[PDB]
Amino acid sequence: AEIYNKDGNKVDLYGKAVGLHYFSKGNGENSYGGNGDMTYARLGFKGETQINSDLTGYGQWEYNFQGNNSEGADAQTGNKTRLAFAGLKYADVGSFDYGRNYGVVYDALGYTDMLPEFGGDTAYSDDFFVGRVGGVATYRNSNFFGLVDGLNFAVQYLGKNERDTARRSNGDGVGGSISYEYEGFGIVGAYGAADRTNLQEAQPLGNGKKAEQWATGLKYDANNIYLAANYGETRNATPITNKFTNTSGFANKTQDVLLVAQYQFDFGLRPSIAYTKSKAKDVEGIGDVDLVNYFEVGATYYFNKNMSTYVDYIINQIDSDNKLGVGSDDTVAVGIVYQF
Amino acid sequence: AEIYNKDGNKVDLYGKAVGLHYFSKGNGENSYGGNGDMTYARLGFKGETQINSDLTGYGQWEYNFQGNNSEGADAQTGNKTRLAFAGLKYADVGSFDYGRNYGVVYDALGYTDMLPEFGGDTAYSDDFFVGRVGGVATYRNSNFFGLVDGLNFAVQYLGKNERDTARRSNGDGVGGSISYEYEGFGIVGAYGAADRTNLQEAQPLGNGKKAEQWATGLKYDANNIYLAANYGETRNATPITNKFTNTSGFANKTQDVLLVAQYQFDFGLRPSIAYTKSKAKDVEGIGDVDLVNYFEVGATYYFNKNMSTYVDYIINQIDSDNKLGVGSDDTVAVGIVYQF
Amino acid sequence: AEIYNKDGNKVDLYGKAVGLHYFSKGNGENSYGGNGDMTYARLGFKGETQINSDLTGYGQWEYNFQGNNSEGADAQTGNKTRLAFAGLKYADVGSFDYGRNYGVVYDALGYTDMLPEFGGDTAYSDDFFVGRVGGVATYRNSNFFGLVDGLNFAVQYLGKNERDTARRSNGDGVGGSISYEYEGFGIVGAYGAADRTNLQEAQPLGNGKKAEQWATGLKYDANNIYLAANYGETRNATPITNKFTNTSGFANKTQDVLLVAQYQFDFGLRPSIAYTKSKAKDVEGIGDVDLVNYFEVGATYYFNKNMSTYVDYIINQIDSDNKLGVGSDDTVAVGIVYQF
Amino acid sequence: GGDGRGHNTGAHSTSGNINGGPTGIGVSGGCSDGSGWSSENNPWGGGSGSGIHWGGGSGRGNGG
Amino acid sequence: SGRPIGVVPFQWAAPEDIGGIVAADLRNSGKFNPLDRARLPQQPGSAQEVQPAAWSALGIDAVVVGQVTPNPDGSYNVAYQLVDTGGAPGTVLAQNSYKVNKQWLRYAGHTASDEVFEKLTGIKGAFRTRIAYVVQTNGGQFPYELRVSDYDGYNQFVVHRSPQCLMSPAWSPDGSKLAYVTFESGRSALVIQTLANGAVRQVASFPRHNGAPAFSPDGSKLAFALSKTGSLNLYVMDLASGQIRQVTDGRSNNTEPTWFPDSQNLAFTSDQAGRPQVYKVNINGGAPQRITWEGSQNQDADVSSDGKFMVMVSSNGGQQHIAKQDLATGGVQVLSSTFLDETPSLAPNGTMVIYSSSQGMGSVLNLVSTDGRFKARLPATDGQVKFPAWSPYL
Repeated sequence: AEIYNKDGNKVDLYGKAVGLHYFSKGNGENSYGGNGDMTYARLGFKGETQINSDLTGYGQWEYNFQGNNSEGADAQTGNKTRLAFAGLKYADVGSFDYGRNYGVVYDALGYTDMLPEFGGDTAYSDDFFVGRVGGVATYRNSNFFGLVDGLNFAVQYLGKNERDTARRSNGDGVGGSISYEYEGFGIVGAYGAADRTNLQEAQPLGNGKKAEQWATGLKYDANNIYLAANYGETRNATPITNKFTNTSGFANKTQDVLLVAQYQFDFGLRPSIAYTKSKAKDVEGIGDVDLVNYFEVGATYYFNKNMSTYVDYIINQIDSDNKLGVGSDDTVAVGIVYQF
Repeated sequence: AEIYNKDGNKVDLYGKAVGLHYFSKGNGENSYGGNGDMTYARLGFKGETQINSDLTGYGQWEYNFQGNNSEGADAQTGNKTRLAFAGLKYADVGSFDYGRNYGVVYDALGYTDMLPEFGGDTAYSDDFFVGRVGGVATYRNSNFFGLVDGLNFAVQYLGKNERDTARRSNGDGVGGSISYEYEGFGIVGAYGAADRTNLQEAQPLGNGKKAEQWATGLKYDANNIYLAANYGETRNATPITNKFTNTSGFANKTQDVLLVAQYQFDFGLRPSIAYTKSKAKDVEGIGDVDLVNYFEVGATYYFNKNMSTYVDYIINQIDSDNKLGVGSDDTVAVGIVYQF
Repeated sequence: AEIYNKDGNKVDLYGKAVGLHYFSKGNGENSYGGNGDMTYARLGFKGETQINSDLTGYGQWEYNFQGNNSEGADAQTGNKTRLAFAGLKYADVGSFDYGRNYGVVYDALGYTDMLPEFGGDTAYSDDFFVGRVGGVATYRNSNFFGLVDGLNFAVQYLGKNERDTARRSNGDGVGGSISYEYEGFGIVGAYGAADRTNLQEAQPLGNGKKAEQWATGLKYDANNIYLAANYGETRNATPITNKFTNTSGFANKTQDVLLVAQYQFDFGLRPSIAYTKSKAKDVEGIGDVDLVNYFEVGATYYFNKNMSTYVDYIINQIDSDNKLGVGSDDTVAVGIVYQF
Repeated sequence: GGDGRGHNTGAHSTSGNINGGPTGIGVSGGCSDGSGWSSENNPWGGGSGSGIHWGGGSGRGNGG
Repeated sequence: SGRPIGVVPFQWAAPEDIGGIVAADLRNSGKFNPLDRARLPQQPGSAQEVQPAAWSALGIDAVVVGQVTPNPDGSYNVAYQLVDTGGAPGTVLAQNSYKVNKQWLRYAGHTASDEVFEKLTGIKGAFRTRIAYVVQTNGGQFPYELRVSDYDGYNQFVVHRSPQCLMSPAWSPDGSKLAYVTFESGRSALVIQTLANGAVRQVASFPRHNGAPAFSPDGSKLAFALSKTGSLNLYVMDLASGQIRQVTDGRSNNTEPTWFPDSQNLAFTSDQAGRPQVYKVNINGGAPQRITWEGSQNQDADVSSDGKFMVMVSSNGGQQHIAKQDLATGGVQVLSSTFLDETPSLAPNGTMVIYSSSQGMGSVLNLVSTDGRFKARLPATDGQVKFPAWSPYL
């Protein structure tokens, strides 16, 4: 909600609370998503200020707090800051921002990540360009300087991050994305490339330096309908863990396919269906294997903008014999949401 | 304070800061409460929205950040999320909520928990029904569907929580509570029962699976006066720790008695008195013993709703020879509070 | 920004976001400040309420959240609460506060701490009186009871804090500070003394019990100009770490010299220059050595109160052969800020 | 201590909201002259979405 | 200023204060100044009881007296006499008596008001006329109401409730229908609703905006604005046939038509010259002529019933106010002094203007006399009030 809109400056505090639960057979080790109560509340602030008619500056930050944790030493587990960045929007030339934000490839992967709770599994966090990361500088053009309506492009530089874990570390990277929206229809294409750090190469799995991601997305949203299809391929970019070996690293090659079909009703209802798949190739000692392969069937009732309820049933098609100890169990989630 | 009350939605950001200190003889190991600086600030948001004339949805969340901690590795010590839930209020049938909230038995134990700083020791957190826990589903009726004014009842189901420690873990549980307020007088009765997990049985102390709590409360509050008396009995539910053995567990049986008498004056003053006692029985190797036995003598000056100061002197009657290493020392606390 | 100003109560939520980066030759081990992404967001709330015409109560709290961290185990690293205190301001006699706040000596050290990112290195945190610490009770007089304009004084008592590390611990302490501002010119003098805990004495470096800090500051600020010169001397108060020995402790004696000269322009520009030096004496086994010895050259563009950008180049004059493993490398930092 | 103050039992609510509508509360007028400001102007709004997009999409990449 | 006059409390507590209504009516016109009740030299209950010298001493040359009596069937008789206290002292210049039910007591008063005013001015009275307007209540489901009331705010009633915007009502010359914009269908439409039975006639639902209806004075045509061409332009419908002709064609915005007395020319607001100005055009031969050259802005015009002047919303040096422009000289007189002056409408005798302002934060309409001498707030409503329109003679 907009709490402060004065002096040519406007502040929008946006926050929500989600009472959530996951069900599944067994304790939930093998469940796709998990099991139990997954309630969490997010708080964030967005701020703008028009310095000049043609130049305005903005800053946004978001944090997520989990409620499933106890009040002991594990209170902070799963608590983090998702987004924290700033930037300025010029009138037509474009806009430039910096901070902790989504990677260009997320722009392409946004079409599939429309599910209530699950979805966007391929778009891992703290990954090169697919998810939200810290240390990015992004430039964006809307409608190509107002030349061509609906066609906008963005470019992003990624400062190297040498962290303790290869899963969370990266190096110098670059990426770009283009999106043409016309009359409701939408097309997008994004590409990102970066260098893997010594820790990443040193990992038992994974080989090579050039970590590459790219994706193409298509969609149509109108008439209370939303269809979407994103196909993305990556090299040495996706993280992978082997429970049998209890060893991690990156995937020499990965193909990911996402498909979504959601309908919406006037009476605050939106049933959803989603197919997903990700196959890794040239895995060290496991050849080619499927990381995730499932169906979605879910729904969301929108009492209003500030109140909603939803359910999602994930038909995990992964088999138990999978060569990475992956969870071969179905799962379901039921959630209730308040948001201001 | 209400910052946004628009679009049939209202947000009340409520937060406070407390400059606090605890004094006591010695270092404070044996002091009832402790010793030193206990300053802390809590922040939270409550939100409502009338979806329909007869149906409204609400969400509430609270977090506590401690300031006494340093800026080193211990910065996060004592930082947690107290409450995070949501729910809907129908016109007359009642209201149903879910998330992380107080247990029904807390409703009964609220009458005694009127002290300025100390108090409600029996209402431990992350305990079965006495304190605030995550993973509860509660239904509440006001005035019995509007049939009888002042008589309201609630029922609560408790999803199992498998945590690392028996202190913070639980299992499937159920509970109920009823409260009749008439002409200032108030009566309440609450009961909760649940099953202890295998991890809980593993404790050296404690025996059996059915962890049971129940409590009865009486009060009279009016004319700047507040009297309250809660008597509660539990089996295999209350936590206990032995410093001599450095071993913990639960109490096979426990009786708790709490009594409070507070007066308030027009000129922002509220002297308070509280008696307390808790005796555990059938302790493994310790027979029957008293966990807490003390008097309170304290006061609170209310400059206004948003500003207040208070003091509490705890006359700990516990003896040094107590068979659980319990603190047998008196204590005092002095606090100042700002709250919006 | 002021979000709630009603009922003689006013609440000002103040928060900002900073996209920051540090550059330097190499990985940044030897760099003055460091290297990489230092984006961070701070949130805080200030609140006042006029209880009476002559008496008002205030509460202030601030927290800092780091964005440089990942979403893994290191998310909370560097996240803390900077300020959290309360207090009351009488009409003329003065004002008294308590909580977690800057030490009186910081009052003197404020003149030098005007730099965009670096600066005020001597005013370390969790140190006796130079930086922000927890467990202080401060009284302040403005204009000497309104008798003499521009001459104000403060007194502060510091409750002992027994923490895990000598770096964050202290003992009973007292201090005072006086500041006379006349015609734009400003003069200040602060002194603080406290007792070191056993852990502090047990440290290999440092000797004596009376940990003492004191400082003197002079300035002239007007016409978009700000000149400042703070000279401070301390005994067994400043922290020191030896990479060669990998051992820490305190400095038997230390002299610190800080000089700042900043100009401001009408068109949102503010160039700055700063000299700094710190020499420790009577070091155990190292005689006299320089902890920090550098120049600053930087600038800041103020788009408006809510938006700004800045740069700072630190010419570290410390040599590599310093007998404490100090960073003998230059450094630079570039930052952008949004703030409400 | 001090938790009892306020802390109503039973259901939880404080006061009347400013407006009726769950999602449509404003002042008035529809049929628009396109002027952006007159008495026959509907929106009565401005600075619509001056700020840039901030990760449009659900954003629940993996799961809490 | 205004002609001083004595209005005496009526002979009877009374069910309604008719004398107070007469005073308020005479005052609202701007043309009269009823003597403060506390300063009346006497309260004669009859013409015989009138002492002319005591009124002439105060500069009053006429006095209104009257009687209210209860009838056995529960109705009431209301009678008034106007007594000369000037050149023919004690002569009765006019009088009347009539029977009304309690709910028509104000109308009885309004009847008296109409005749004395005309007697003293030769102008037909307009105190029995009505205003139409749109009220936004705090109800959820039907936030928009088209309502009609008496000119002075009493006797309000609801004519239609709708979940969507209504604007700019306009009376048929016979007083039986209201035109208005409705979005009940999901987009804009122009409709004519018959008040007597609530029947709604659908007039137009063209692409984009359908707005600003106006009935011709002779009753044969409806003018309104369509933006189908890309910008707002004026159109006219022959109500008998339903045929629509285009009057203006251009890239500019053209709306808020008002009829001249001849039922052949419209005044309207145009941005053809930049800032809004008022133009006149024949509904047949189309070529707009600018008629406003004073000030910097003029808009939302309503032409007087004699066509001799118009009222409008004029901006001169930052200040927007209700102004009056003489059409044969260009002389402009500012009438209103409130803020956010909008949507003026003239009484059928041209003597009073009703309009919307910032008064009551939108919840109050205001009256101003066209001589500029009198200004008042109407009784507050329970909502936001817009688009007032003063009825014809009734």
